[PDB]
Amino acid sequence: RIIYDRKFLMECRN
Amino acid sequence: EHYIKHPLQNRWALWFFKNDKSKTWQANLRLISKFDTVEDFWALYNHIQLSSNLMPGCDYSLFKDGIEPMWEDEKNKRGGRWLITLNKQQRRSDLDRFWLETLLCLIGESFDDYSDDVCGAVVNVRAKGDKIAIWTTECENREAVTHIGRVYKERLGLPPKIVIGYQSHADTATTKNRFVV
Ligand SMILES: Nc1nc2c(c(=O)[nH]1)[n+](Cc1ccccc1)cn2[C@@H]1O[C@H](COP(=O)(O)O)[C@@H](O)[C@H]1O
Repeated sequence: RIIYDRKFLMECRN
Repeated sequence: EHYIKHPLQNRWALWFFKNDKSKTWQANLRLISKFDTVEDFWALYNHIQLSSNLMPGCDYSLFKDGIEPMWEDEKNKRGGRWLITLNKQQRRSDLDRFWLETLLCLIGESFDDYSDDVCGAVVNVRAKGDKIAIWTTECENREAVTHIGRVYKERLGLPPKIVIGYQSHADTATTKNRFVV
């Protein structure tokens, strides 16, 4: 299962 | 890892709804774009209007590819939604925040084994009061629906005072809460 933290996804925004 | 995009568990499809009373509800639903990586999600989100900036009567819907954002879908017609009801002051403080948070819960697969019970989510921009909702596949799955609501409410950071309802689409298409959290 592929799961991402909120923190990882926000760090990707730019 | 230097060059490969970060894949999501699912391909997701973003839809836009604009009310045109001369058309069937369904024909007002238009596909924006699909994406299956973290990077591609941000490329899409970063170039589109914030919900608080849409005309009243518009929706955004993010659903798993193959599941239409309508209660007629095989995967929706037995289900229901966890519903967040906003007043007009929360459009300012909460709407855009709450919605981004909802997408991150979908794409990042935030509900353990019950993320498979998630179909998608919709934001309704309305003059009378905005709404955000997560749709799940089976209103009967007490543990699935119940787990999703608990984690969703935590994720939105809503206080014990706020109580949110889950309504089956069967009830809606005819609204009482099967569950609250
Ligand atoms: N056939 C069909 N019609 C839908 C649908 C839908 O999935 N299928 N929806 C979306 C919907 C799906 C689940 C729960 C509430 C609303 C709204 N509508 C129509 O929009 C009206 C306003 O719904 P709203 O989208 O503003 O919540 C509703 O009474 C229906 O006539």
